[PDB]
Formats: sequence, structure tokens, C-alpha cells
Amino acid sequence: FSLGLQDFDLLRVIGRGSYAKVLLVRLKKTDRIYAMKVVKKELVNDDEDIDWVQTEKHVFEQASNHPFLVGLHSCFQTESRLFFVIEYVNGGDLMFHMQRQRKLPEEHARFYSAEISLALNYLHERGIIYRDLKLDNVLLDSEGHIKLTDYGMCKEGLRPGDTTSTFCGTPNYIAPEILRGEDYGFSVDWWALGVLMFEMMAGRSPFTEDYLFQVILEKQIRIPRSLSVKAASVLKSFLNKDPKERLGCHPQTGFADIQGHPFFRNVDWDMMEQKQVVPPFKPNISGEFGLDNFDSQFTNEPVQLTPDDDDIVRKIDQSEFEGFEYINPLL
Ligand SMILES: Nc1ncnc2c1ncn2[C@@H]1O[C@H](COP(=O)(O)OP(=O)(O)CP(=O)(O)O)[C@@H](O)[C@H]1O
Repeated sequence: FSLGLQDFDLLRVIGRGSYAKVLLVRLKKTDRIYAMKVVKKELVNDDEDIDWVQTEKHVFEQASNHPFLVGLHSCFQTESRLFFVIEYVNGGDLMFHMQRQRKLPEEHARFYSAEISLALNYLHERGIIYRDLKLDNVLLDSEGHIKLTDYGMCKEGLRPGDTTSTFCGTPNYIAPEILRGEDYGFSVDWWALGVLMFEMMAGRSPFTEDYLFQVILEKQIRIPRSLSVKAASVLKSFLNKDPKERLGCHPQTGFADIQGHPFFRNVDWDMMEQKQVVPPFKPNISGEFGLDNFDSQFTNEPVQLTPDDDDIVRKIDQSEFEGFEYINPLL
């Protein structure tokens, strides 16, 4: 019935994180290619692990169809591993891009932040706080549009006006209200976007973790002299330390406030969401599979899954993973 590992060819290793090894794969007997995230079950032990995997799967399902999120093809498992077969996104990522470009013109940062805003707003309308926005979690597709990735840290199930309390995120991007221990909502995503926009336009972060948190909480953010009034305003508005006054966070009008901000005046949001706006940069894409923009650290790895150690695998609590199988109800 459900797909399994033996329905795919492994083509290349393309990435690694703390939970997953990511490969380019191809559905046998077809030309259809996917990314495949492989998570060893021996890494899923705590409630934090279980929730991470469950959340990633549930958000992957919500993300299918939306242009700026990564779609889910299928989930399946072997005795030792969990597998997510997902949209293959091969334009690189914004961290990669910033390492090469160093600093983006305001028009470029506008384009990326507009698409990220549309992605965030869709997640928020579905009750999801993203909580993991950072340069290397914004992928570029082959044409140069953005896709948000890495969904395990999301909070899902937030009815409008709900808040949550978990201390999490990447330190450089964690919002003041999280650092203050307040319950929070979607405001933390708009703070992170502020930080990311600062990084794009200034070429540096606006800021030990202890000292970094103190800087986030107390230090005044200075806008580079060379940025326009509109950029200064959009950055200071997103980086307001009070979530009640922050851009995008005003009740009822938040997203309209972003769309109406002078920084975004030259944005046709309807065309933007239909991918009818020309990206300002076209990623390098060559050859049969366009592996140009992945670190050779991974594309040089041998294309294989590490052999199972029976002494470990026999101890896995397989009941924890019943029902993992999934196939996209759109094929
Ligand atoms: N849909 C996709 N298409 C192409 N490459 C992808 C991809 N999803 C992930 N990758 C690559 O794999 C790398 C690791 O994936 P990811 O960061 O999601 O790992 P992870 O699930 O272990 C969570 P984390 O990295 O935050 O610890 C990414 O940095 C990216 O380069």
C-alpha cells in the first residue's frame, strides 16, 4: 500500500541537521525527484522529540499547496528510521546567499521579506507560530522565490488570540517577550523577520547567550546611516521590544499594517502571492539535478544510509511510531 524506501533511488546527500540526514531521491520508474529527510528513531525518545516530529509532520501537511512553504509527498518508516519525502528546493538559502552577496539592496530585501511575510501570514491564519525564522531556514527555489523550512519548532493549534509559553528559538532571533518569560503569540515571528531584514540590509546582526539576551532586552537598536527612511521605519517597527506596539502585531489590522507600510509600497501583494513578481536574483542551476547550491560537504558524502546496529534497533519502542505513514491526499 504505502510507499517505502524501496520505491526510491538515492541520488545524493544534500544536507544534515540535528535530527535529519537529507537526500535527493527519485521515485522509481519516474523522473519525479524529491528531498527525503531521514530521522533515526533512536533520536526520538523524549516528549520534546515526539512533539518535534509530530509537529513537523502536521505542519508539512498544512504547507502543501502554499507557494512559499515546502510541500509533503509522503511519510513512511523502516525498522530504524522515519522518512519525510518532500518538495526538492535547490536554489540555496538566504544564509548561503548573504555569504556571497554580503549586503542586499533595499529592493531585494523588500522582495524576500514580502514573500516571507505572506508565508508567515498563511501559517498564522492556520493557527501556527513558526518560531524558527532565520537566514538559513529561508530556502530559495530554483527560480529565486523563498520557501520557509524546518517546521519542528512550530506551535500549532492557536485559535485567534491564543498564546503559548515555550522558551525556544535561535538565540540571535528570539523575541524580547520570550526572553521576559511572557506568554506570546504570532508577534515573535514578526520580531524575527525584523532581525532577518536588518541582516539582509545591513550585512550584520543588529546585536555568550546570556550577554546576547541582555543586548536584545536592553540595548537600543541603531539603524545604519545609509538606509532610507522607509527601511529605518520598517526595521524599528518590527524590532519594537513591546509586542503590543510591534508592526504586524496590532489586533485585527496587523497584516494590513505590514502591507500598507511605506517600505512595501511598491509591492503588488496579490501578484507576489501568485509568484508573478520577478525575483531580484536567479540562483545558479546546472546539470540534471541542479546540485549547485548545496555544500560539497554533503554532496561529497557516499550516497547511502548507515547500516543498522541491531543492538540499538531492537530496543526501539515501535509503538511510538504507529500511524506515521502518510500519502498526500492530492496524489
Ligand atoms: N526541502 C528541501 N529541499 C532541499 N534541501 C533541503 C530541504 N529541506 C532541508 N534541506 C537541506 O537539509 C538541511 C538540514 O535540514 P533541516 O535543517 O530541516 O534538518 P533537521 O530536520 O535535523 C532540523 P535542524 O537543522 O534545525 O536541527 C538544510 O539545511 C537544507 O540544506
